[PDB]
Amino acid sequence: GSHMKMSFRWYGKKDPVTLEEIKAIPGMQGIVTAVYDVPVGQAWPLENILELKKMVEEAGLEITVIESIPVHEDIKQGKPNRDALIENYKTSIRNVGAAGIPVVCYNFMPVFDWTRSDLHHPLPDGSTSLAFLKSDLAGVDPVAIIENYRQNISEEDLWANLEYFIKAILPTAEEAGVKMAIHPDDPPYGIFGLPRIITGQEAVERFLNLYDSEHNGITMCVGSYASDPKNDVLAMTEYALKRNRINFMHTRNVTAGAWGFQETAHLSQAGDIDMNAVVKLLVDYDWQGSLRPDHGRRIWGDQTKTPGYGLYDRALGATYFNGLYEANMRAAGKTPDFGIKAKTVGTKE
Amino acid sequence: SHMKMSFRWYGKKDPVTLEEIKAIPGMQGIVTAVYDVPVGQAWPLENILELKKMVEEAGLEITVIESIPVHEDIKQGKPNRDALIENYKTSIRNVGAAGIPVVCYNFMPVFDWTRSDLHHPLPDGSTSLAFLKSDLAGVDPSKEEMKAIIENYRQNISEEDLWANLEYFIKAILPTAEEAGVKMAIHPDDPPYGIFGLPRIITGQEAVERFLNLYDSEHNGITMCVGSYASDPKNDVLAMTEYALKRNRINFMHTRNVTAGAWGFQETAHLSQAGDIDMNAVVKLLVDYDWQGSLRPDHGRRIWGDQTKTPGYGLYDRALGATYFNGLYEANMRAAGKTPDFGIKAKTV
Ligand SMILES: [Mn+2]
Repeated sequence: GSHMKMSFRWYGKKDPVTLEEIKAIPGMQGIVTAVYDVPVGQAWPLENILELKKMVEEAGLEITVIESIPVHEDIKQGKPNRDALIENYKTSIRNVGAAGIPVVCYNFMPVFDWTRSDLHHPLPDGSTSLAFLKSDLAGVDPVAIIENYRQNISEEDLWANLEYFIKAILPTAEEAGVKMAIHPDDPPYGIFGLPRIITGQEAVERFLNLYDSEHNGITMCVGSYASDPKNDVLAMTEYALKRNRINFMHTRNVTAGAWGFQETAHLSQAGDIDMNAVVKLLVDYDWQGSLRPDHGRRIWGDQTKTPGYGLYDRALGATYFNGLYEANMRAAGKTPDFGIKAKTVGTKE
Repeated sequence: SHMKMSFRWYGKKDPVTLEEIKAIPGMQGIVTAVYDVPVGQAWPLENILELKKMVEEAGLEITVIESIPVHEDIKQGKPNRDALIENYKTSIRNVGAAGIPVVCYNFMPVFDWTRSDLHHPLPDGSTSLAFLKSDLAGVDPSKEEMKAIIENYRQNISEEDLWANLEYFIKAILPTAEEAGVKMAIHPDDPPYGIFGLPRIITGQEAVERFLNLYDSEHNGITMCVGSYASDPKNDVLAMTEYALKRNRINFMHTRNVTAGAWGFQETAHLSQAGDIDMNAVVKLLVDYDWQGSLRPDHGRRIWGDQTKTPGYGLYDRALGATYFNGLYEANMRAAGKTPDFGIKAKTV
């Protein structure tokens, strides 16, 4: 039966936003984080991981998702030395299972993790936000790897590069008891001459099939998939739930059509995603995992640099999912839990 | 069946600005008062228009007026009351004379509310307002004038007197309010039971009916503050809310959360499982009855190093309140078949 742990992203010691503050978000249970002192491709030690955990748990919370044991471009590129990098991935996996963290979250997106044309695009209310202006700048080389991809490696070269990968790590993932969750490409389509393959329903279906197991699931990031209208998140989310292969939810809204795309407040009505439908769906399928609001607007004096990762609107995101998850739970004769063990401290009757 | 999510604003001197109040997803209405005519004297249109103007330019409207204060002398049924009830008559005239459809007021001797502690700690390390009975047991509440206003109430005004003093006031001002199109909504007493041997009468289901009945008319309404009434365990807010809804008698909604006991009470996060009120059931009611007027999340906790010193009127947890209600509303409207709505014209500029 259902079990959704409201979660927040936290970059660790050097985060603008603190655990004190994250904890104050009504219903917050999971911290979604990573090790940041180990170079990409290089293998996370247990101590790095337990350091983060000790901090997070003292704050009165738990790490429920490692967001991103990063994939070395060499691996993505399909270069001969991959196995070396892959064996390191296997260690990091083994190490996270060792810390008791249920899920690992990763992308297979070549040289770029995300693309945004404007980082302060105005919205109909004064708040800024990020957008992808299909017009602006677009159609210019970003000023060796890129040319490699552009020239040689096809999408199906990437499909085989990727299957090699997940075929290498999955048994390790299984023994650690860690659920992999592949993060869609963002935007979910070819740019810059680079290829993207994790982009829609057909790909989620081919990907899961790469290695048929729950240890091999997706991170349903509705705002990424829906950054291309060619995509319908609802049937995608459902297909994926019907199949038991969502291991992580992100839940940011986005407005889109043929013109490009722009991130908006989480509220279904502010963008093109019916967020109620999304969580109603998480409800009826007794989904068990974690959800993060993910990405916000710049509202108020918001001084967090690091892009959509300011506290305020992301917090205003979780409490909206609080209302959505709770109302839908009740509607179905289901009793919602938010992990509150005490209303008060020291008073009581 | 359209509920206009609103938010209280204190005029030009508020550290919370409308730029900020505007940025909360779905926020439409503002809730405000005039703060320069001393109390029982008349409210000049010059003073109200210039607040609407300040509001209407920021994208928001004035949806409801949080308090033209009834003067003590009116409440005490003193002889000089008619002069004061006069000014109050016009106050009602000027407000209708400026589009704003709801005036909210109270009938609570001596105090507008009483707490014992404005930084009581909660389990998540944040602080919130509490009223601890056992901590106000010791206390004995102009400064030398209040003394004998209390004495007057204590000794010479019984509940039934105060009921009669309210009766007068009501049939005095109620025609005026039907003549200006303004709807009166009375706040529950907070706490909803006597303290310091001072009477309170707007305290529960009984009071509601009797009050409603002084003037069986849709302009004679309550502000249904679930939190105020839920501060007494003896009360069933879900029943009281429904009761008042069948009579078309809700002219405003406050949706603050408390946890109560024989011990007193404390304000909590708006979220249900954090307090004692099932907000979902509340808004479900509001929905199931096609209610119309504005809802105001109330009293937020004190989180994220907020410094604003007014009661529970920082921006943050009040804002986290509102978008929790967005989610609770939306999810309920769809669970019915109705379609929700927020301030929302353009997704993008
Ligand atoms: Mn209130």
